[PDB]
Amino acid sequence: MPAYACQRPTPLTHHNTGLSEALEILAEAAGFEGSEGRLLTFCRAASVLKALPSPVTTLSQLQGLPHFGEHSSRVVQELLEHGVCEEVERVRRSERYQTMKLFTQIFGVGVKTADRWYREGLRTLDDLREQPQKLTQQQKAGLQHHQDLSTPVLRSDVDALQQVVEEAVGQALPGATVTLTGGFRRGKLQGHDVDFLITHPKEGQEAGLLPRVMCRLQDQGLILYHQHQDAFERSFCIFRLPQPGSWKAVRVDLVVAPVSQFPFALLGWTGSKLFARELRRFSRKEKGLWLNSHGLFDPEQKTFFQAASEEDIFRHLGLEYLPPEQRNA
DNA sequence: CGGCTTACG
DNA sequence: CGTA
DNA sequence: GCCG
Ligand SMILES: Nc1nc2c(ncn2[C@H]2C[C@H](O)[C@@H](COP(=O)(O)NP(=O)(O)OP(=O)(O)O)O2)c(=O)[nH]1
Ligand SMILES: [Mg+2]
Ligand SMILES: [Mg+2]
Ligand SMILES: [Mg+2]
Repeated sequence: MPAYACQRPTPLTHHNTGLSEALEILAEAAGFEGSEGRLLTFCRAASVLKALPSPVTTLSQLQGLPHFGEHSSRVVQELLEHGVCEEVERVRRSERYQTMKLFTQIFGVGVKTADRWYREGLRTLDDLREQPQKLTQQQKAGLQHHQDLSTPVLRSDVDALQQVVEEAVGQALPGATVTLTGGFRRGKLQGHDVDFLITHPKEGQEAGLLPRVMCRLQDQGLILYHQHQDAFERSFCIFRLPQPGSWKAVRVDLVVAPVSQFPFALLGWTGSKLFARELRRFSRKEKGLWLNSHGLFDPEQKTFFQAASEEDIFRHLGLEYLPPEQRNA
């Protein structure tokens, strides 16, 4: 079992679901307290279990596994012996964890903002609604749409959304393409949003595209919120999506990349977020190359690797290729 | 011990 | 600060 | 919290 998540296949569904879910609670709680190192270790340990070929049934099976030390092994031991880990349960029911989870789930609210509100005594969404002077326009939109945004997006929703985005993209720039990325590209059957990557086969033609796309979507009445309701290339918006007799708000992410960068953007925005983070860490620490969603840089030669495909990038990094369905770290 | 992310909005 |  |  290699130490980096990008060195092993991680399928969407696996054989250690309960154990990984417990470790991810602790990871989440570490992030609520600002402990990014502990968050990473618990995230990485959970990911190791997702990559295992069978269930962990005894402690000895944790021997030699990367990112399992005293703390994560004790968590697994208690789940194996009693079905529950007291630390995890204490976190689950704590007022701090529940409120930080509630607040950070709001679109436009991160850990710093949620922590400030918590310290001021706020605890519920209605607490926030009563203090609208505390809220950015983005957070007001996240708060008003919170109930719809907490409803999982379904794979059936995704196809209708992609068609309306493609229609607006095609008017904005004939020949531009829309590629589904994020969790649905990794095979997820539901998600918190829908992620699209847009490009054009003629390098440079994608410049200035996303303002034109957003203006067309907004004119069609499909945009409930976006940051530009000047030049921009990413939009994190809220879409109006049809439903039986009505509609629901859905988060949609749109990203534009030139075709030269498209493989790097596709790799970055397909995720998972831990997979991509580990891939960039592997690139820097093990290969001495700087990877991001725009390219792959050799700091010694001061040169960028050209890539025509994700397969190119895995090869540049000396990694076996993983299809998106195996990037569910 | 140092290290653990990234550009863009 | 937020996207996260 | 764990790795190197
Ligand atoms: N660097 C970084 N990139 C991130 C982060 N979160 C997301 N991204 C970028 C990089 C990710 O690869 C990309 C897509 O992640 P989502 O759409 O946020 N989530 P997914 O589709 O996996 O699932 P679902 O939507 O169902 O929750 O967004 C983060 O914390 N950090
Ligand atoms: Mg997504
Ligand atoms: Mg997204
Ligand atoms: Mg230390």
